[PDB]
Formats: sequence, C-alpha cells, structure tokens
Amino acid sequence: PSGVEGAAFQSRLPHDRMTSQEAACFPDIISGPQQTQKVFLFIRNRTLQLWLDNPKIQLTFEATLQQLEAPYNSDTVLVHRVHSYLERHGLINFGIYKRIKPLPTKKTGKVIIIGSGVSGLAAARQLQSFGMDVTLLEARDRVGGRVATFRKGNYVADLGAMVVTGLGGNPMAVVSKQVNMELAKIKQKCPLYEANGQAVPKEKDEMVEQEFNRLLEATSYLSHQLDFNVLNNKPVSLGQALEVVIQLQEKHVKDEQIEHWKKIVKTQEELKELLNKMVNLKEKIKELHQQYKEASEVKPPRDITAEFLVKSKHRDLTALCKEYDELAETQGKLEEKLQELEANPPSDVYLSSRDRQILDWHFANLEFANATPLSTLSLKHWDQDDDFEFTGSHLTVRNGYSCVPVALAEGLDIKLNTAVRQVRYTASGCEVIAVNTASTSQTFIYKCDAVLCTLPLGVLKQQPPAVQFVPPLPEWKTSAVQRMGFGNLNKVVLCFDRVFWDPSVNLFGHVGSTTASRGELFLFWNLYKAPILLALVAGEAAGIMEAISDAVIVGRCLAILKGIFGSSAVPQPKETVVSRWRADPWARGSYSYVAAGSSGNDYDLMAQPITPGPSIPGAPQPIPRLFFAGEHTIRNYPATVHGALLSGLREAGRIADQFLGAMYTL
Amino acid sequence: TMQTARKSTGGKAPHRYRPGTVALREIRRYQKSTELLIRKLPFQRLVREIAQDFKTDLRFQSSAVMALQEASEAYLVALFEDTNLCAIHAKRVTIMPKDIQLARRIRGER
Amino acid sequence: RKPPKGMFLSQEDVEAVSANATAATTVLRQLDMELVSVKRQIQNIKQTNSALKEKLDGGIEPYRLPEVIQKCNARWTTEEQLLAVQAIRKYGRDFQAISDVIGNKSVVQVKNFFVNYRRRFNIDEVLQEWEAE
Ligand SMILES: Cc1cc2nc3c(=O)[nH]c(=O)nc-3n(C[C@H](O)[C@H](O)[C@H](O)COP(=O)(O)OP(=O)(O)OC[C@H]3O[C@@H](n4cnc5c(N)ncnc54)[C@H](O)[C@@H]3O)c2cc1C
Repeated sequence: PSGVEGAAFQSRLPHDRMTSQEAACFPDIISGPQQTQKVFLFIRNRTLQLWLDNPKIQLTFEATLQQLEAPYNSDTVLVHRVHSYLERHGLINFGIYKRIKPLPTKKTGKVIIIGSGVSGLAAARQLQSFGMDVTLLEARDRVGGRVATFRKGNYVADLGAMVVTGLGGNPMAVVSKQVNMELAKIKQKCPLYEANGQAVPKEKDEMVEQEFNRLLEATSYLSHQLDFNVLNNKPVSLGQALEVVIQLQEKHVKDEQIEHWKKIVKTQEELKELLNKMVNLKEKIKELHQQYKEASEVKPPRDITAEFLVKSKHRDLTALCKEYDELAETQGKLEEKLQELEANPPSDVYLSSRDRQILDWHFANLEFANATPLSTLSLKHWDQDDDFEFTGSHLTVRNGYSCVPVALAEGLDIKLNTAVRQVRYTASGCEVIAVNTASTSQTFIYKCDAVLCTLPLGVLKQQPPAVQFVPPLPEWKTSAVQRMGFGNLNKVVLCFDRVFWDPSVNLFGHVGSTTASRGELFLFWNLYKAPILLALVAGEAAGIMEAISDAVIVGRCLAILKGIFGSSAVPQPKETVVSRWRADPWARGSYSYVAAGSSGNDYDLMAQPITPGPSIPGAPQPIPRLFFAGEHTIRNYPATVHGALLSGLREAGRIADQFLGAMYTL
Repeated sequence: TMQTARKSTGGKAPHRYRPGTVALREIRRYQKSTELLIRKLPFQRLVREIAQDFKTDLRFQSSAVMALQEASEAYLVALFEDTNLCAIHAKRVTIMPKDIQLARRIRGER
Repeated sequence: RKPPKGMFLSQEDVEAVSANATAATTVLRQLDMELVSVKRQIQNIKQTNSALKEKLDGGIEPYRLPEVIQKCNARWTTEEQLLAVQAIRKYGRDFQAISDVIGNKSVVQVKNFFVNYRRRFNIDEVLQEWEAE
C-alpha cells in the first residue's frame, strides 16, 4: 500500500498489528487502550515512511516531531523513546547511511567480528555508529565472504552472489538507493534444448512443466496432510516421495488398462450369453419351422380347431422372431462397439524418457535453488520460508554485486589475511586467537568484550573443528550444528569475444542425459555488458565436478554450445573461471539448506548467544559474551544475502537488549 | 525461495413453526380425544334462546342440554368431514362456504 | 490438499511400494501377470464367441413367414367369437396375441370384446383357468 501502511509492508511489519518484539519492549502500550496502540503504530510507520523517502541522509528525530501532526506537543517526550527504540533494532534507519550528528569521539566497549561478510560488515558499521570500538578479522584477502566477483578488464562475473529475489519489502532496495547498484531485470523466458541440441515444442514443454507442478502439489499434500515424515525410524526426504508417486502413476496406468480389459471381458461375456440364447432360440425356431409345415399340408377347413392351433404356433413363432431381430439389433450394436473400442484403449500414458529428461531438468533447477539433492531436503520444512518471499520481478547487479561489501567496508577497521584459530570467552571478557594466512606461525591476540561469529555452519560441523571454542559449546548447541547441513553449488564463467547466442534471451537450459548428472551444466546466463555465459553445476555431480580440472568442464560447456548453435557459430572463450565453494576452506560449501531431520527452530537456536559460566564459584549470572550471525542464524530469510544483512542488524539491535537501559544500576 | 527462473508452483497451500404443522398436530390431538368442543354455558344459553321462540317459560334438564350438544357437535364434525372432501375435490385445501353448501345440497338439506 | 484431476493417491500405495527394497518390483510383476491373465482370458472368450458366431451363419432368413396384412373387420361371427374364447384360454390378457390369432380384429376390439361378452362367455372363469397354468 501507501503512506503509513505502505512503509510497514516495506519493512516486514504488520501495518495494523504489533509484533512480539514490540510487545516485549513496550508492554504498557500493547496492554493498554487500543487508541494508544494506533498512535504507536502511526508514529512507527510515519518514521518508516520518512526513512524510505530519503535513505541517503540521517533521518533525524527533531525534524520528525516538528513535521508530524502540526505542532504536536500532547506527549511527554514519547517520540524520543519510540524513535530511539525503532532506530536501534534496525526497523527504521536500516542499512548504512550518512549520519548528520557526528560519532562520539570516545567509544564504549570493544567487539571483535569474525569474518568481513555482509553480516560482518553490517553489524560492524552499526556497532561503530552506536559508539563502540570494532575490529574485523578476515581470513580472505578481500571482504564479502561468500560474495565473489570476477573482474578482469571489462569482464564482470559473480561467482557467488549477484541476483536478488525482488525489491518489494527487501532492504536491498534501499541498499541499491545507497550504494551505486545498476539493477537489470531478468527475462523469465528460458528455452530448453535436449542433449542433441534441438529445442522442445511448446505443447511438450507446457505438459512436462504442468506435470512437474503436479508432482510439487503431491509434495505439498504428502507433507502437510499425509504426514509421511517417518520411515524406518528415520526422517523422510523428498526424492523418495516423488519417485514413489511417479511409480504409482505407472500403477494407475496399469489399473486403467486392467479395468479397460475388465470392461471388455464384461461386455464380451454379455455377448457370450446373448449368442448362446440366439443359438438356442434358432434351434427352437428351426423346430417350429419344421412342425407347422406338416400342419399346412392339411386344408384349414378340413379339420377342426386348426385356426387356433395354427395361429398359436404362428404367433409364438412371430414373437420369437421379433425377439431374435432385436437380439440381432443388439448383436449389431455390440459388433460396432467391438469395432469402435478395439483399437482405441484409454491407456499408454506414462512419463517415458521423453518427459523424464525435462523433468530431470526441473528437478535440477529445484536442486539449484537449494544447492543440495532432493534426497537431503526435509519434506516438512524445505519450504518453511516460502511465505516470506518478496514481491516484484527478479533483478541482478549489472556491474557485479561486490560493489556492496566494498562500499560497506568504508571506514571500518578490517584485518585482512587473518584467520581465527581459537575463540576464548569468559565471564569478564573475550580473547580471540588469530594467525596470518601468509605465515601460520605469526599469531595475533585481540582483547574484547564480545565476539560476533559469522562462520558458516559447515565448518563447525566438521571434526576436528577449524575454529575452537573455549569453553566448548554445549551439547544442545553442537547438536543443532550437526543436524543442519550446508549446501553446495558452483558456477562456470565463460568469457567470449563476440556475441553468439540470442541477445534477447537471458538464460537457456540444457537437460541431462541421465538422472545422476541432471545438475551438470543445466543452465547458462546472459546479463552483463561483455559477452559472458554463466554455467550452473549442482546436485551430487557438483562435488564430483570440483575434482575435475577446469579444461574438461569448459570443454563440456563448449561441446553443449556447439551442439545447440553449431561448431562455427561457437568460437573459443578468452577467459574461463570455475568456482569450487566446497573446496574453499573459508566456506566449506555454498549456502544454507533445510536438511532432513531439522526444522526452522534450528535457525533460531543458531541465533541464540551463549553465556559462559562464572569464573569464581558463587558469582552471579555473567553477561552473554559470544553471539553469532550470518545467513544460517535467521529463520524467516535463510540462504540469502539480505538474511545475513538482517542478522547483522539483528545483533546490532540486540545490543540495547543486552544493555537494557540504565535501570539495573539503581 | 531462491527460485528465480520458473518458480515451483506447487508446495503452496424466536422459533416459529411453518404453517400447517401445529394444525395437523392439533388435528391429531382432537381425533384422539372425545371431549366436547363447544363450551357448555354459551351453548346452553343459545338453546334457551332458540326454545323461547317456540314456547314460553320452559325448563331444561341438564341431561337434555348435554344430549343436544352431543348430537350437534357430531353433526358438525361429520359435516366438516364432507366439507373437507369437497374442498380437496376442487383442487383446494381451504374450506369455503361453497363447500358446506355443496355438502348440504348433496345431502338433500335444502 | 486434494488429489489432482483424474489422479488417485492413497496412503496404502505409498506404504506398499516402500515396504522393502524390492516391493515396487514385486508389485509391477504382479500387475504384469494380472495383465497377461486378463489378456489370455480375452483370447479364449474371443475364440469362443467366434465359434458361436460361426454357428449362427444364415440367421433366421429361411425361417421367416410372410405377413398376413388384412384389414380389421367390424362384425363378430360365430367362428371369430369361438377363436377369441380359445385365445383367452391360452394367452389370457395378451391382447396383441389374441388380435393376431383372430386376424381381422384389432387390439381395441379385443379389449372391447372382453367387456361386452364378459358374462355371456364366462371370461372371468377362462382367465382364472389361465392363471392356474
Ligand atoms: C554461490 C552463491 C550464490 C549466491 N547468489 C546470490 C544471488 O545471486 N542473489 C542473492 O540475493 N543472494 C545470493 N546468494 C546468497 C548470499 O550471497 C548469501 O546467502 C549471503 O551473502 C551469506 O553471507 P554471510 O556473511 O552469512 O556469509 P559469508 O560472507 O561468506 O561469511 C563468512 C565470510 O568470512 C570469511 N571467513 C571464512 N572463514 C574465516 C575465518 N576463519 N576467519 C575469518 N574470516 C573467515 C569468508 O571468506 C566470508 O567472506 C548466493 C549465495 C551463494 C553461496
């Protein structure tokens, strides 16, 4: 919508209702009259609207009260408390913006952030804007973490992050209004060519996609209704459920065949009993035909009572011949049915290898959106975040998405080439042990009051751990680490010197010959200035394709392009880059995914900080020291870049929740 | 959620009875009982009026009035039976004065 | 939430295929054996009906008599009345049969014959004797 309600929709907040977070901070307003609640909703959403109108400067709080409801002076400094509440938790004044009021020259508190990714950069600048000392420890020689961009001359290609999922409600729209981001829309037209290189007709492509959507509707009702979630004392995946359903449709075809032959043996037996009655009646008619001829040899007036006996046998014969004529009519009706339904049985409608190849492509596309095979996704919670999708079309970054983390790193104190070894947290402070990537013997020690960990979950699940925690994490925390998984996908950059595809088509698909290799080079992309194609590898083959050299992968990419457009129409590429996120020791995979046996509660458990025990026996409850962030710590928006962006804003908002005013002192 | 090309369509999901009921139930109630339906005192005064026009200064035995009431109600109930049959014969359900007049015409009561 | 158009999906079939490692193969083989069984039943019954059709070669064409097309009369003769009496005795209330036996009396005239000559011919006794057989 527009106005106050439109600003609430843009900030993921209900326009006519208060969230649970707004109830815990102001319990007096939500438990009071309804009119006071509406005033709080209006003040919040109006300041949201003022921020969304001008996100490039600091939305102050004195001009907000001055430009709200004429001279508005009927509140005892209530706008101050509400504005400071909203600006801290990242609901209003979200992202990184130029601040009018200067930062405090003396900072309060020291925080070490592990990893300079989107989450590590957002929470850092928020920590710094709040008046705290920040130092980022990055093991890579750059920032962004899982945000990679290949830049060489005029070729731009993103090896990890570039496309978004819309601007409606997404804080990325404000980031695009803040950081110079050229956004280009994605044309959803994606033609499909088989292994031979020829395209798929419209009627065939629409029927396989419709059957693919029908199998996803089977997925929905197997999950939310049949509760098919326990099999052999183990959680049920999805690839098994879909394959069973498909085999049941082949059973439905066989049953339709059997029932069709059952209806034929049924009518054929009716013809059997009908013909047997016709034979028996023909013999009786033949007998009566022999009888009355002897009665005709005598004159009718000669003997007596012949007119009764002759017409009686004549009427009975006439009645039986009339029935035989109607049974002959039914015989003709059954014969024309045995000529109409003989060569047209309603059968022979499976899925075949024709539709299976395209169905394997759709499965690979679904495996790409999750970076894991369908046999690892939980049937119950694989689309648990499917209700929080963003509105609008899908857009890309025309000039590489790395322009965001490089711009967010402006003014921060980031330690590049610094890998963290141990993480010590006690009741009086924290100590981070880190080394230099150029020489592992050089060790660095940083003191701080709190530590924010943005490391991927796949690193913590692997034993031995690459980063040790002292004291070790509790069993419930490590169990949530091991239950969840970490997906994998890769990209292959193909830099050419001339356009040799269809410029108006941004992406085209290539189906696989087999099911095991369905996620092997199934989709290429065109959406940058230079003629560049972006191949996609996913599934179980993705991990195997990483063990293969770059020349073979590019040779397979060229062989597919030559098989579709021709050998002469396909020149040789100039630069080729292949990504290996699983082989990357600083990622150990691609991005998060709901595994079988896990749920959305595990994302919230990753969001919960840990509190170390007291150093002195008998000391009170210490202050929570170690907090985590990243894409795998947010429940509603996992596996995205704004999810990690909101995680940094979340921990930024939890600063005041940790401080909780100055009431506990007196 | 990371579906940017050909998204997965699936995976998203006072009381008043009707006229005629009390009447029929009242019919059943009176067809089971045999109590007199016209009240005794207004009927007794009506008969006294009718008798005054025949002979003056007359006294009635209480049993004489009850016998007059018995024959009168039986005549009227039987007449309404014939009256209801006439109304149903005319493709109607409602009795009308033409039905009683037709019934008394067939009976020969002129 | 609801099975798709022309598609049945029950919990029993899902559990049967995933009963063990070779459950789907067992079900498919049993369905194929049932398909072979119904097909040979088609072949045997088709052979039986072909033989039955071979027995009906010629129809009842040599056993058909021409129609005695004659108008309906109006007078009842003694012969016609007695033929009606005997027709009631054997057929009863089959007016079409009695009309065809007499030949020159339509169905409506036979039905009228029952009423006009009911007592003079004891038709009630003739009908109750037919009902005894
Ligand atoms: C391949 C891929 C493509 C994507 N494409 C898109 C897209 O087109 N559009 C979109 O909207 N989203 C996309 N996403 C989603 C988005 O990029 C991520 O979900 C999100 O950015 C993750 O950010 P993060 O800070 O949590 O992870 P990271 O930023 O990776 O956090 C870890 C960071 O710290 C570094 N690090 C690792 N180990 C250490 C260590 N020991 N010490 C210090 N630093 C360390 C890493 O190098 C990394 O920079 C994509 C994700 C992936 C994986």
